Amino acid sequence: ASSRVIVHVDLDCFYAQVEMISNPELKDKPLGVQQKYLVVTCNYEARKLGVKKLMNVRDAKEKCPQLVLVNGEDLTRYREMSYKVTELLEEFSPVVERLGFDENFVDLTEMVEKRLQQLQSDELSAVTVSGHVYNNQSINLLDVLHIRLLVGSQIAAEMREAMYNQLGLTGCAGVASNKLLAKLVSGVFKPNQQTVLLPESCQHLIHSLNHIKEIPGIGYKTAKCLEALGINSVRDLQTFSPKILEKELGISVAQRIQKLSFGEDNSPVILSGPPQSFSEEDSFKKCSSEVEAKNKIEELLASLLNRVCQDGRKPHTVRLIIRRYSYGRESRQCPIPSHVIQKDVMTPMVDILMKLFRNMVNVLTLLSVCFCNLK
Amino acid sequence: ASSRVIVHVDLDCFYAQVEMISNPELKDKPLGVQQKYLVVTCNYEARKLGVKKLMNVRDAKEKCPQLVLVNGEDLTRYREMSYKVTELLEEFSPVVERLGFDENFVDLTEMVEKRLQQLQSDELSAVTVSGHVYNNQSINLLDVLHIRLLVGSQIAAEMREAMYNQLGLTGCAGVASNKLLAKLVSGVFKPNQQTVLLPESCQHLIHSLNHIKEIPGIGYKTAKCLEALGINSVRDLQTFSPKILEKELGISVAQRIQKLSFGEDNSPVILSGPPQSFSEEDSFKKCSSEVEAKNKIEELLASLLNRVCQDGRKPHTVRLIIRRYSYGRESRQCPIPSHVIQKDVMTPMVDILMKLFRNMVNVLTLLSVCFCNLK
DNA sequence: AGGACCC
DNA sequence: GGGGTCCT
DNA sequence: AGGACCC
DNA sequence: GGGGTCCT
Ligand SMILES: Nc1ccn([C@H]2C[C@H](O)[C@@H](COP(=O)(O)OP(=O)(O)OP(=O)(O)O)O2)c(=O)n1
Ligand SMILES: Nc1ccn([C@H]2C[C@H](O)[C@@H](COP(=O)(O)OP(=O)(O)OP(=O)(O)O)O2)c(=O)n1
Ligand code: NA
Ligand code: NA
Ligand code: NA
Ligand code: NA
Ligand code: NA
Ligand code: NA
Ligand code: NA
Ligand code: NA
Repeated sequence: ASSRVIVHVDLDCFYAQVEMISNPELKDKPLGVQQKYLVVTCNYEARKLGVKKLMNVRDAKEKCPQLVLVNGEDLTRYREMSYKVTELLEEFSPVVERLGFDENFVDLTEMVEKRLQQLQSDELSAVTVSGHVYNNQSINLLDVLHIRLLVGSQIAAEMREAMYNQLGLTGCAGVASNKLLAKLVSGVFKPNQQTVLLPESCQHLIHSLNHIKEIPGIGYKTAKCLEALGINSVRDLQTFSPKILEKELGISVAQRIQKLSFGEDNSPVILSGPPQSFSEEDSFKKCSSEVEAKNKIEELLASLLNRVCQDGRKPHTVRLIIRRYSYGRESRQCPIPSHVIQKDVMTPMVDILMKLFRNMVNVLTLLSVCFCNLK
Repeated sequence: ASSRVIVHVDLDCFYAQVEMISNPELKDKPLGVQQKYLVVTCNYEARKLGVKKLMNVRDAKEKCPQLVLVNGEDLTRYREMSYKVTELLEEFSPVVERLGFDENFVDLTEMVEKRLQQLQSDELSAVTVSGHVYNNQSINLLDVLHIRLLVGSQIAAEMREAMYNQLGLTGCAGVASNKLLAKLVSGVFKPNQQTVLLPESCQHLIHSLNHIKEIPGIGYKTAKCLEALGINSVRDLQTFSPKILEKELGISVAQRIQKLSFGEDNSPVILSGPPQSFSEEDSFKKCSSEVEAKNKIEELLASLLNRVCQDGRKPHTVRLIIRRYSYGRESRQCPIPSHVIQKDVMTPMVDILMKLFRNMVNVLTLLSVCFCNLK
């Protein structure tokens, strides 16, 4: 009757798990993936040693200091295994929303309902859960809603088995009645495990968070904005005057995060499909030097156009983005001339981006190109 | 081989022509439609007396000063006859782009081609033009392109006959090979006439303009921006250094208006379909007075919601817009809560718009509401 | 959210 | 004036 | 064009 | 870090 069953799939240590598949010799050698001076992520064969995501190399390294590092500044292989996952999930139900390269929501409502359509009266008593149940809560085989959530978790365990048999990947699921809760209950047991949340334990999940910043939807800026007003817990946010919430953020944000704080989230799962933009990015110590920076720009374009091509679609807008020292980024944008779309192409393309460059740079700590408006 | 046939349909004195249909007694009584202190438009039974569009009432009136005026601040009847026109044109070819309440582009390419598909070798010599030919230019019955443009104008004359037999409306057409030129050649003979432009007279059309501001695409601001640099004629704009054009407007605008200045326009005719927004607007002497201005806002909402309803679709964003004395307008915007979409509705709606109001008004010459993001 | 354009 | 469209 | 969010 | 999404 309008209650949903959503699954939130979230792969373990994604990048490190691609590097290990490519290079067995890194199988339980404690592994971190390197981008610039950061350990962007590391394997659980390494996490125990107090090595954390986005930890300094020097820090990550003093700990360990044989832990092993691979460069992961080129995201090609990760983007490619990432879409294989969504594609796999799409085979179950077509409505798959990506969050990042490693998270997916699937709306399982239509599938739970078909399955249960499909059972005799007896085989209805023997419906079992698969994996964890949040807060060790008792199942009631007569609660139409518990019955679905368990069938949910049966699907999830199938999605997980398949991600492993078909892509050699392990990870987590959370089943629950909306995206917020599903995203939250997928982390309870890590790393290669899954959890289902029964409606009666919703407040327990929600109140188990220590910081409002842990709510998907509330950011760094938002949080410190609430902290300023004296709102630190989920309950502070629950009990707090709508009128005061409006006087800081707008009725847009104010009414939405308050729902979030109660565990209430109506957003549907959206079909991501193909991406709305391809971009490429380079970051540095400084730069400033028109001509190489034309280089740096040349580099991004060569790689970008390869990617954009295969897709099949074509993009009708280019973007240039920069950063100074000293964020705090600045962008210029323009359409991509008709005849230029047909495809030669780099030559005329660089001219573009380079005027675009001059419109904000006279007399730089990052450069990046984006193609968007894909048709 | 990739050359198009576009028709640009543009109704005479649109509003005044709706008022005359509703009220015969205004048939050749020299008629102007009034909005506030302006004559927004007047009939040709009145234009000869040097009465012009957007002329003061006092001015429009000293001239004439029995000319007759009707209020046209409520655009309901005009919007309704307007869509009947597009709908009529849609019956010919489905791809109709609106410009305003009174202009339409139809791409006739597929239809000219079918018709000519459809003629015997003889009946190909007897293909005649219908209406004017721009610059009295000779037709060459062996130029595949003249042949189409004439078939174009045969369609246009049918569209016009039909607008008159079916809606009692008269107006103009221009046929030509792109939107820019079609829009330009439709005005050559006014008011109830049509013109076709053969490719050989394109420069004659283009150079017959006196100000660049007369090019559809070049505005008030743009123009005075070029005037500043010493570019006043179409040819000044033609011959003028791409590099200098970029240093004022961007490679976006710079490369596009230069094409325009040569008569070159690749933009396809786009299917407008249903509108992307409904708005309502009120303008005044001053205001300032929270409570009535809640009135003024109440008014717009009552009318807006009526309109929005019938459509069938529903809007997921509301907008509030204001203006000060003293443009120079200021807007706030927010989504329209899920449960509120279902539809009661004014009550919760006003609260919205009124906070939105306070976010820019402390301690006003126009107020208006917009619903957009229609799904 | 503002801003360029078009009627 | 009283509306619209797209782009940034 | 910038800005909030997410990985 | 190196990417993404939507909204204003
Ligand atoms: N700010 C961020 C956040 C994440 N990632 C990357 C690194 C991870 O490999 C990956 C996917 O996101 P997760 O947050 O799920 O991080 P992990 O998958 O690495 O870890 P885990 O499941 O162990 O928590 O994308 C990144 O580069 N920069
Ligand atoms: N700034 C403007 C421009 C136009 N209109 C209105 C008045 C006209 O009735 C109509 C349609 O546009 P046109 O520019 O074609 O103007 P007309 O149809 O009035 O006149 P005409 O064909 O005689 O030139 O919309 C308006 O209200 N405000
Ligand atoms: Na399957
Ligand atoms: Na968060
Ligand atoms: Na989220
Ligand atoms: Na017809
Ligand atoms: Na113009
Ligand atoms: Na135009
Ligand atoms: Na468009
Ligand atoms: Na969306």
